[PDB]
Amino acid sequence: VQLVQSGAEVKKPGASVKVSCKASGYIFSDYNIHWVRQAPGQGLEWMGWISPDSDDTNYAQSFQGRVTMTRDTSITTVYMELSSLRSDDTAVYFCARSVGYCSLNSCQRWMWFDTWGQGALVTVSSASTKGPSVFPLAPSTAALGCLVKDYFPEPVTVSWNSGALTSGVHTFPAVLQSSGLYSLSSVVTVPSSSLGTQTYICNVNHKPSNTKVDKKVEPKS
Amino acid sequence: PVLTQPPSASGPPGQSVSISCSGSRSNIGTNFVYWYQQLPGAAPKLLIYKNDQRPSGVPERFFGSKSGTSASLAISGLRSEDEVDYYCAAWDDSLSGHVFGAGTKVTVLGQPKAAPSVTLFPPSSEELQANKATLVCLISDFYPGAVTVAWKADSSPVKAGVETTTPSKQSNNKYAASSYLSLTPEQWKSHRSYSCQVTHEGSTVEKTVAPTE
Amino acid sequence: PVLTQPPSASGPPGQSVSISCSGSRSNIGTNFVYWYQQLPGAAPKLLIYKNDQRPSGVPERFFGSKSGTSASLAISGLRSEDEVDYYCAAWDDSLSGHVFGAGTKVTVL
Repeated sequence: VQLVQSGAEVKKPGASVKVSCKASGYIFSDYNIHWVRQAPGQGLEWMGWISPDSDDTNYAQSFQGRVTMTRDTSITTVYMELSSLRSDDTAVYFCARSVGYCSLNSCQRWMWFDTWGQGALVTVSSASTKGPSVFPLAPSTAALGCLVKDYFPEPVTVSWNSGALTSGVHTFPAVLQSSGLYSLSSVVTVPSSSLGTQTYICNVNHKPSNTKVDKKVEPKS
Repeated sequence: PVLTQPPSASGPPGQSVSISCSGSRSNIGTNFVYWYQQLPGAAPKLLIYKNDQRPSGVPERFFGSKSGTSASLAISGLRSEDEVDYYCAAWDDSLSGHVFGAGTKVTVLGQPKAAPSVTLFPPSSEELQANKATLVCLISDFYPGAVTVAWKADSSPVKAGVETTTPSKQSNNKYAASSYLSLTPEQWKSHRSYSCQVTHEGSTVEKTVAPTE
Repeated sequence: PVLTQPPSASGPPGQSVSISCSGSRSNIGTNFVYWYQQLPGAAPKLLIYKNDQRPSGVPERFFGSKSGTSASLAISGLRSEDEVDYYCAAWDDSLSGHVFGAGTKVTVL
């Protein structure tokens, strides 16, 4: 059993997102598939089951027209069409593998969720993939580093000395800004005898914008 | 109704602990209770099904059972190399769907405190060139975490959208945290002394860095 | 108090070059020096203000700086579409008016 898929791309509120996981190694005519999301700091919620045999899928009480389910037998993969994403949708998406089969409303107490693997992530977003316009950060043993801003979405990778330095490189967690931006911080430790003599640069790569910014930090004048 | 579950748990290693999941009349007993466990940065996995049959793939180490209102998941001993939240799930006839519990943290049981070190990073002239000014200070080499970082201009605190990031776990047995603050260049040069302080539950240090060099 | 500005600038493309706009006593340093531009037969625009901030709508090529009495304008790269007529502008407290030099004409070598 496997559930290998691709990561979900960030979508604006009032739009549509698609999450689908590959099914192989078994026939897709007996297992009803479930969709569920991992809400942070609390429990999980359910909306309905998907049956690939007959047109008998139902809906939950709190999810009437939020989700629309379409089936396919040639590729044996369920397809996603979400509508009107909101701020409570900030969760990762996992396709729940359920054993057995059940249609009526007194046979679902016997089954259990079987397989979880390589889930995707769909969350609503006001801020959108923007090109970074980052500037070098002046330094203050001694410490120095560069900060990333005006970028979307998470995460980004900061490498020092063209990847030849890996000691002390920790990715500090970002914060949920009011304008929707983030800030990943990476710092390195140098002796105080060398602060403005040796050239230090950091490389930040941005995936959806295909931009590479090489900035050199300098002391404040 | 919504299934509720202990937020966390305190159990020393080498001795058995259990997790309780209080429910209702139509959710527990008349319906089977399933226990989900998920690794950090990975996919979840079922621990016990139908409260008496163990899944294949795990040795005879855990135990789960139900007794009336609450269902008990006996954890015979605890290893410090694996700390995994446990989820509580059941089924209700009135709700006609799956409802899930809050989840419980498990922790081992004390170490002495460390000496925190804080640094301040004023922006360069390039950041001020775009008619903006932001300030960042970082705290590291402190154990344990649960720290709060606030800015201070040595005369009066400023609250222009002060934020503090959550502490994170590093690979060298230490915690780290950072704080961010963005202002205007006019108010940036109004004060010639900026600093941020940390609360290490008994230790407080001030990093006085002038915005000159 | 008259601003001294060269009439022609010999700026070769491909490498950086700096020009100097010097004035007189109590003319530069007591007040900031402003950089402006205008197309031949079109309305003038703003290039650099206060020698500290780069305005929006202008590419980040001209570097605004001032060191002592002489005002230095630094550039990074030359293009055929950026051959606009630069000018030197300053405020004088002993004149109560803006001071303008001769104006620089840039020709591609």
